[PDB]
Formats: sequence, structure tokens, C-alpha cells
Amino acid sequence: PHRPILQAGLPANTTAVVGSDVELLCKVYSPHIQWLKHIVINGSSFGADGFPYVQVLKTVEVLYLRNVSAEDAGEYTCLAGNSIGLSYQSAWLTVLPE
Amino acid sequence: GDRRKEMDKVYRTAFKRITSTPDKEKRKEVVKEATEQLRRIAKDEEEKKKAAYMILFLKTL
Repeated sequence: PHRPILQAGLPANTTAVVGSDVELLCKVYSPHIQWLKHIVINGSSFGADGFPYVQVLKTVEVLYLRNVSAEDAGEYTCLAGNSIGLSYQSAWLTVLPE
Repeated sequence: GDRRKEMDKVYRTAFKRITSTPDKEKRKEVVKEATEQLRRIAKDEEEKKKAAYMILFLKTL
């Protein structure tokens, strides 16, 4: 009768170089999972009314990221939810050129 | 605070309604109804980030 319970540590803030691959982790203890990215539009991740630009990416839970680019970095979030509610932990990805 | 409680109330009321409707087209109408109400409640950055996060998860149903 609760919101889903997630492993506290993950996802962890990851730093990667461009052209390399990235793996983000999520661990559910229990309940569907979908990852999200926070979209930055004109230097603002928030819209007109004050809602965030957030996009669903997929549906231990790993997310494969191959050949990361500059637009691939930002905030990633793991959404777990059930009949009662939701729980989410966010991490930030960093892309570095060569 | 008290607004955050009405959000979870709308979510659970919408979760129950979504997952008890066999008509896949009527399920989208229930999301849109919860979409407008949820956007009509939240006022803070975390509350608006919550009301958004919910909306995408009812679509996973």
C-alpha cells in the first residue's frame, strides 16, 4: 500500500566523453519503469506555465547510451510508480569533447 | 503541502479509472482530464515537476 521503493544510490552522476558509450542504472525493490531526459529549450528546461520539458526514453534496470553527443547530456530520471504513487531519483550526465 | 495531497488524490483516482476501462480510446480521454486538472493545481517547481512526472506514467498504463 505504498509508493515504490527504489535503491537510494542510483542513478549516479556519470561523466563520459563524446563518442563513448554510457550506462545508467536503476534498481527497483518491489511497478513500471520509464526513464526521462530533461530537455533544455533556449537555455531553460521549463516551459511557459512553469512545467519542465521532459521526454520519455524507454520503458537492475540499465539504460544503454551509445555514442553520446553534446545534446545527450543533462538530467536523467528514473520513474517508478504503482497504484499508490511514484518515486524518482535523478542524476546528471556530463559530456566531454576531445 | 495541502495541494500536494490533492495531486496524489487525482493520480490515484485517475490510476483506478484508467486501468478499469477496456476502451483504449476512452483511456486517453481520462488522461487528458487528469492532465488539465493536475496542471490546474501545482504551483511550485517540485510540485509542477511532480504533476508532470505523473502525467507521463499514466500514459504507461
